[PDB]
Amino acid sequence: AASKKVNVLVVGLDNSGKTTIIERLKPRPRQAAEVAPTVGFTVDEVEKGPLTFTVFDMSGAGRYRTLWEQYYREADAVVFVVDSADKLRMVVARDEMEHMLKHSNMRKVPILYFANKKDLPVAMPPVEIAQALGLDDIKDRPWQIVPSNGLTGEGVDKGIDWLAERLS
Ligand SMILES: Nc1nc2c(ncn2[C@@H]2O[C@H](COP(=O)(O)OP(=O)(O)OP(=O)(O)O)[C@@H](O)[C@H]2O)c(=O)[nH]1
Ligand SMILES: [Mg+2]
Repeated sequence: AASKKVNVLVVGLDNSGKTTIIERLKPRPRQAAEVAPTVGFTVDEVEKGPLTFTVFDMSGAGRYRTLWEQYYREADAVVFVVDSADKLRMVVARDEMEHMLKHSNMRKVPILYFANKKDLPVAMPPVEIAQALGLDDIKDRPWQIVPSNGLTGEGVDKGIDWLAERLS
């Protein structure tokens, strides 16, 4: 096919803004007014230049986090979303991130980090989120961190463009 099919796995803690950011990737008439917490996971297909993303929108709730690893084997890229305003759980985000990295089915595929909710005045800056998560230690793998506002889409294209370049 003329469109390259790639699997994009979207993870991160509950309430980080995963589902909301994916809505920004859909055609405007297809975007949802409101989103609720994800139950288990759902799937979306989004066209992006020459690529067709099969998006695995995982719940970030603790009861569903064991589902994430069922989709590492076939993931071609990862979008790890973080609530920039949630300083308290950065260390939890980090723990889940490391379990993902160490998993024997996760290959060395690109990771896009969204520092989501940049609009909130309590938002930690991307550089500090990078420090809390230990991202500079990730040397075997392309990665990038971009601040985003999932409500407006600000930063979303910038992050996705970087990811698309990596998968083309
Ligand atoms: N202020 C602000 N709110 C946001 C932003 N992104 C998402 N939200 C809001 O944050 C809440 C959580 O967003 P979701 O997209 O449901 O988060 P999620 O990561 O998919 O949550 P789970 O499915 O439970 O894992 C929703 O009320 C969103 O409207 C943002 O960038 N800024
Ligand atoms: Mg969700």
